[PDB]
Amino acid sequence: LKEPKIYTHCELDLSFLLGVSCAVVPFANHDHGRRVLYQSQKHCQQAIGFSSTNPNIRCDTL
Amino acid sequence: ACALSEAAYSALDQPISLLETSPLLNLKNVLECGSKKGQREQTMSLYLSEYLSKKKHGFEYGS
Amino acid sequence: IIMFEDIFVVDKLDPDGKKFDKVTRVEARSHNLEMFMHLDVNTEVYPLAVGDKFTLAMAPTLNLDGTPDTLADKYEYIMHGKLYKISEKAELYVSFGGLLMLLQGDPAHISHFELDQRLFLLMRKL
Amino acid sequence: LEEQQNFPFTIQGIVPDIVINPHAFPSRQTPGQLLEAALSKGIACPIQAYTKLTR
Amino acid sequence: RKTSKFMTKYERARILGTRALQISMNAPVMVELEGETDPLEIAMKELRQRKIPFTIRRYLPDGSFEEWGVDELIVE
Amino acid sequence: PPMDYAGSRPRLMDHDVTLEEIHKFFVDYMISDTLGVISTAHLVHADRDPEKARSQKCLELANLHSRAVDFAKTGAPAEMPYALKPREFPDFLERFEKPTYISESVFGKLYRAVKSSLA
Amino acid sequence: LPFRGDFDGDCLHGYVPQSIQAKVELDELVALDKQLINRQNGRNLLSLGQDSLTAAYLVNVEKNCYLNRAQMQQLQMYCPFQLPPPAIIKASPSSTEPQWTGMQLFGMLFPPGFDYTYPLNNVVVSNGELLSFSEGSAWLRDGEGNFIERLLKHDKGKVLDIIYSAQEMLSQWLLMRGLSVSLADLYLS
Amino acid sequence: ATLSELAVSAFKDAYRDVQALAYRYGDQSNSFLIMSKAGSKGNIGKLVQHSMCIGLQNSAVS
RNA sequence: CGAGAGGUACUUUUCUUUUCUUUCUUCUUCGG
Ligand SMILES: [Mg+2]
Repeated sequence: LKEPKIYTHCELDLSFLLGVSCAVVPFANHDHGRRVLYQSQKHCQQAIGFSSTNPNIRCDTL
Repeated sequence: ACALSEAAYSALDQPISLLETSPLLNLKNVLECGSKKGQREQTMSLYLSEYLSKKKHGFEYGS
Repeated sequence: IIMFEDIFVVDKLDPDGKKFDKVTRVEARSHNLEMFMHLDVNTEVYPLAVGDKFTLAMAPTLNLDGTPDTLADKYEYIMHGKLYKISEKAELYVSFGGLLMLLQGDPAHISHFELDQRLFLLMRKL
Repeated sequence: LEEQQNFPFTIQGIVPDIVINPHAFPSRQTPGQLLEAALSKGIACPIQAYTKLTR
Repeated sequence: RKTSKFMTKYERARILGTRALQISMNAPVMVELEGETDPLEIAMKELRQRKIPFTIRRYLPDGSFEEWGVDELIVE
Repeated sequence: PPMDYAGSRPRLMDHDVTLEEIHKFFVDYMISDTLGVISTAHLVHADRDPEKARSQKCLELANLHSRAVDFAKTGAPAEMPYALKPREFPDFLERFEKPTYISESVFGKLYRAVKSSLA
Repeated sequence: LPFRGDFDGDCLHGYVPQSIQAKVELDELVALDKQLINRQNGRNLLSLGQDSLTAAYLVNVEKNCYLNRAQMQQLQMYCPFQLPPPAIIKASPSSTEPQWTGMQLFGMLFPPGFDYTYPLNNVVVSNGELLSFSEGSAWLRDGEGNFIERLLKHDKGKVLDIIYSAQEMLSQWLLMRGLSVSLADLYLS
Repeated sequence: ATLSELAVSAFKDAYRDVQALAYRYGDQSNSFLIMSKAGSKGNIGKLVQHSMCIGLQNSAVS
């Protein structure tokens, strides 16, 4: 943006063109396109992590 | 039949280009070739004679 | 005991480098016998430049008092291998457990070597 | 599940936690996991000025 | 009895399976066993020593058959 | 068995000669004229190569010679290719500038037989 | 490779036979000792994996990483056959111990009556001794003239423990060496 | 469709000399070159996309 | 007991020597 003033528009960041599960993956343009599609879709929903800050008002199956 | 089906599962199911086809579809069209109808294509393949090679570049001129 | 003794001098290296971390197939033409030689020498352990001379002995034993399987300790590059091909301007084909040798010379200098025999390789850089 | 005494240990005494095969890298074509590891290593080791660091 | 002169593996695996079921049902072994309790180890020795009274009715596709013997056949 | 005898196809124009195409044919006869190298390359490729005058490098040169001697008749050049020049001359030549080599054929023996006579 | 799967979460279900007539004919026609020839192309069914293939390539193409006596006698504990001659008496004027080449370590898996010849990689085996090899592949992989197919054509009675001993000894040697992927392999300069 | 079919094959044989640069610049102790020459996992086409350039990217669908 | 959903599950599965050509401007051959 700095040297040519022929644009009249600019983006905030180039990494904001992806989803919330894909823009948090580091080096996402370095990996293969088939391998980031696994992590951003299937491996992000099956990864055990945080559940809830209140497990007393939650009676979910699992 | 097992030796053909094992080559049928371990084959590329994606076409190479728009003119050619996949190696799986090429095996399917060869194995299922007794449909006795379809698409009215009827591709032929003609050859050249032996006496056309007596001239300089005779095969290219004949073809 | 020794059936071959000559004074070799090298002329060519196959990688022709310093720190290739591989084996180097040398090319050594000999004086007063007109004999060519191929040999894989570990340069990183036993250094060999291009231009230096070295002797070479080839004895089937080492203890120099008979007993075919006190020792010869006047050399620095003692190896051991087998001769598997005498397919001849004769030429030998000796493999020292993976390192190949090709002793190609006149047919009268190399005639006492039999087939599928165990022989050593003695070398010293003068 | 290997014991701690059988792992290849670093000179600082740091044993690895999860050992993966090198053969999974040329087939799956995943570079950037090694880059993430080299970045997170350089973050966590001390410098013998921690500001202006590539985080 | 002029078909193959050699015992196939498919008939051998059935002869041994019949002999193991016979020995497992407390039958007298025709071969002298020397320190063995598995019926398959007795059945393989009986097959290799040719001391078993079985006959193979090798059926033909035309409708007839050729009744063979185990001792007439050979095992490699 | 003999070789072929029919040459290249003739080139017929759709108009008459305007006395400039003869000038172009005379000037372009100097270039693309490899008639001086075919008989030399055949004589060296028969000396250096066994089964002489029957290998493929002799048959292509024998075809190129028959195509090059018709260059005055029809307008088809020879086009001597690369990887066919010998780059080494035998003993029975007067080329004392090229890196020559001792000929082992009958031509080297006939060249040495006159040096044995003029001694 | 017969199962055409990997350790990936991929399940593998088994069937337990109950009668003895199904148990006798199970290890006589269906077991791995009977499924030695690949029925599709006539070659061998089992071959080397990836770690064993890489450690068999690296033990043959290096030819400069020599082993001593204490490493050779440690690696011989997984090999079925005996110890060869050392073939390196002195590699240096300061060498105080006989060393062992890499191709003599791979030659301890072959029987003494085994002969093998691959002309594309200059592989010459004579009297159970790997004598020559120079910058070649596909003689250790699956092919028409690999050494596993010739070992199956040789005896076909004691090859299932030769492949197991090779997978043990090459995994010990590759652990003694160490295979890794760093950023210098990605940089390629 | 035919001009792309005669150009994919014209790129894939001229890329064989571009793929031949991993043996000049790469060392003999490279793990990808070892795993590609051994035939265990991968080839030189994976190493070229890893290090130098991805190359031709085309699809067979219109 | 049937329907609807999401999930595990085909991973590279066939690129070939990595040594292939630029040191170029060089006698046409026979007989009058
Ligand atoms: Mg899996």
